[PDB]
Amino acid sequence: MEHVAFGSEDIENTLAKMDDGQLDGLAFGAIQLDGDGNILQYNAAEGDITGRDPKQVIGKNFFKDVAPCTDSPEFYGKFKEGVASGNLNTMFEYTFDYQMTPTKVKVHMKKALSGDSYWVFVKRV
Ligand SMILES: *C(=O)/C=C/c1ccc(O)cc1
Ligand SMILES: [Cl-]
Ligand SMILES: [Cl-]
Ligand SMILES: [Cl-]
Repeated sequence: MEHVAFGSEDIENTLAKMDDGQLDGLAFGAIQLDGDGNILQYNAAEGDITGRDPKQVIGKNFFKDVAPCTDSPEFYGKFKEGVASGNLNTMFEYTFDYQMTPTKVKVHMKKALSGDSYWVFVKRV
């Protein structure tokens, strides 16, 4: 286990240092997206929540291919506003329901430290 709490103020500094193996040690789901919504990183805890295989979703587009239920003003709309503004830090509850049992989660989206990358963090509620 890596000891990082969901919603920590400086989480993007802490995560900047982790390779894929370290990301898999987090207590919550973590997805790293580029500015277009393509998946660069996808950890084991997220795959436990959603059933997706972390190795197979890398390189897919989160909003178009993997998670169409997030293609909406309430999720994707906030993401694209943050990408265009260059800043993003929002936390909200959502239901994941595409090809899975509907699962209520808390979502935290935050701009990463490195250039054109954005984090999506996920835990059950
Ligand atoms: C809605 O379609 C959500 C799908 C989804 C959310 C999060 C994931 O990690 C994978 C699929
Ligand atoms: Cl919380
Ligand atoms: Cl980073
Ligand atoms: Cl999969």
